[PDB]
Amino acid sequence: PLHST
Amino acid sequence: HLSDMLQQLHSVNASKPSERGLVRQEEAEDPACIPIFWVSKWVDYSDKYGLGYQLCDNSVGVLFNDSTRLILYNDGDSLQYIERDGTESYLTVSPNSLMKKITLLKYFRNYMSEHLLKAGANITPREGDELARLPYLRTWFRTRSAIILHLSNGSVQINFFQDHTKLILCPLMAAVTYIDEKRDFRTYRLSLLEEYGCCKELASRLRYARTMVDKLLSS
Ligand SMILES: [Cl-]
Ligand SMILES: [Cl-]
Repeated sequence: PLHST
Repeated sequence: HLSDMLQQLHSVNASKPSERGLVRQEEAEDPACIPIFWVSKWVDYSDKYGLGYQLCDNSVGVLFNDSTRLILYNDGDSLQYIERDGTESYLTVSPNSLMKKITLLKYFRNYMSEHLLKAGANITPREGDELARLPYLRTWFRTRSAIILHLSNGSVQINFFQDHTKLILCPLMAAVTYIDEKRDFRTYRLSLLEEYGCCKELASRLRYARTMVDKLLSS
């Protein structure tokens, strides 16, 4: 999954 | 509030705030317009479930793929469910119909705690009414350059991928908060940016913001 830093 | 935000952005950008003989960006600062809420963490699992996120008060939420939202307050028990048509219900973790979504929210919760930094962790949020309801995520999208997050209180947040800069646009105060590459932050009134100007970087991000608000309105 893509995600914030 | 998107239409208001579009008007405010049109106004600041038409003033060409970086095309000035002497930009005095600092004179446009107004720390009292710092937001109460912004998105501190997010997880895009839209392949399967949706977008999980944390707000700066440490509450969490999920915008599911079926366009419903479940929010968990920082008290750890209180829930608000928002249907696709906007209908709100107030519940507690402590109905069977929401067990699956509650479980998904907890897993997003855990992932954000396990892996991610809190954006704006060093910023003191504005104090408002301790008893007010939380805003929730209305919609979001990803572009080449940023993720765009639109909250139900009208705020629009744009987090830029390349340099980790972030814009939080607050149309009720016609203000913008900018978090720079060094994690320093400033809040500006858009009208004061018209008066005093701003650097090319911020000007570029404000043009980009107007493009994003148009995309939100088109969606
Ligand atoms: Cl400009
Ligand atoms: Cl400031």
